Amino acid sequence: IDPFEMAVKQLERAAQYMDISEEALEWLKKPMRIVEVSVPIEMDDGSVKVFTGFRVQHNWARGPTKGGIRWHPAETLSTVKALATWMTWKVAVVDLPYGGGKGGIIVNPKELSEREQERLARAYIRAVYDVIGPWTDIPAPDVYTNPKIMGWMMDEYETIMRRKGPAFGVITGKPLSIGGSLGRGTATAQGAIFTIREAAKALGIDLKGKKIAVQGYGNAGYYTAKLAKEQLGMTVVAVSDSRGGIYNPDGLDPDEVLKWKREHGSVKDFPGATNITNEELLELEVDVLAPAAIEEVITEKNADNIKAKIVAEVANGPVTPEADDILREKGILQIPDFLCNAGGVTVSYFEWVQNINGYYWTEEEVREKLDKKMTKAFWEVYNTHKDKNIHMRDAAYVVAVSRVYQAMKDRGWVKK
Ligand SMILES: N[C@@H](CCC(=O)O)C(=O)O
Repeated sequence: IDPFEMAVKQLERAAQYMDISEEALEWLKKPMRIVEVSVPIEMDDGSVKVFTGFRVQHNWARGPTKGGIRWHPAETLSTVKALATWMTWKVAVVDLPYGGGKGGIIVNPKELSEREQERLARAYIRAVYDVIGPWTDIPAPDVYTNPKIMGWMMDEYETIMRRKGPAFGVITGKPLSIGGSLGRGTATAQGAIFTIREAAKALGIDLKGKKIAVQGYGNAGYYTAKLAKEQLGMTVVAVSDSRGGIYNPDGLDPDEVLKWKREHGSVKDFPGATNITNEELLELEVDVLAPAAIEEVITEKNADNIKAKIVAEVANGPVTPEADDILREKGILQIPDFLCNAGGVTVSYFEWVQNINGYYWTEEEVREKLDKKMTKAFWEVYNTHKDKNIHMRDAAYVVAVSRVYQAMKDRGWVKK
């Protein structure tokens, strides 16, 4: 099972639901540019090691491509291509003037020192400089990359560019000291919370006082639970990590659970709470369930047991298509993954706008703009869901691919 083949299959199953020409589909099934480079760095012991780096630009009909950089030992070209393809639809569904992009280096950064990490970031920029830029390709943080590496990459790009333009805007997720944007740390969770609120409004539910269960307690899951409790007024009854789950009918305080996890490395054995595991955690009687962890967690094995009225897929592809079916005929509103967690890329777009313009916004302005963007995206996807009587993930694919196809036709790339 190849990641890129899965992405192409999903695109074809989507195209089954819309009027798109075969030449446009063939165009969309292939990345428009793939760059594979050697990334040589000098190790701390004095030797030179060469790493493999990627930069895939799937499509740029709608504007400059956008996508993060992953530093993973299991990184492959096919994974980067699939993620760039998904980034295209992610920026299209939330209506950004972006295409799809993705980069990566096959490296285990946990065994690299800080100096070696900086050398790796600078060497990656020196290798891929010719295909990136503020108006060509804007990288961002991803798995095992963080704002510190983003700042190193921006500095190297500015050094090569000789400060002839907005070098701050070449890469997003930067520290606030150098062109960073406010509200970027809790972007994904804020977008997920906005989508959950709109979904509840669509379903006729006032979320104040009902239960939410969150799986995965990284930055996405923890902030999802926290913002749910404050903004949506819901009760957080269950959380879990890479070890096990903790459940409390009376409600868990996300700050205390985060303190527990930091102190002991796991959320397990939290005071006044029943210790459980992920598999039985997935089926608590809650109004909202937010899987925010590893992929492929809801499957036909346990899809029928799911009892959440709203499922918000913060993670990337937590739900299999079959589970999508059973969840649909069960009567449950699923927020598609690349619509639910599109808040991060939206706030990255806001950061890029601030960098390009040279004028920086406040927390309130970023928050309000993100609210409007995410509300509009959710409502367009839901209206397509109603009108075409398709699954809501298929509606998200219809919206995104329709936008990209229109942009491609407008440029004259495809004549039909
Ligand atoms: N990668 C995150 C969610 C997606 C994102 O951060 O964009 C996770 O697996 O929890």
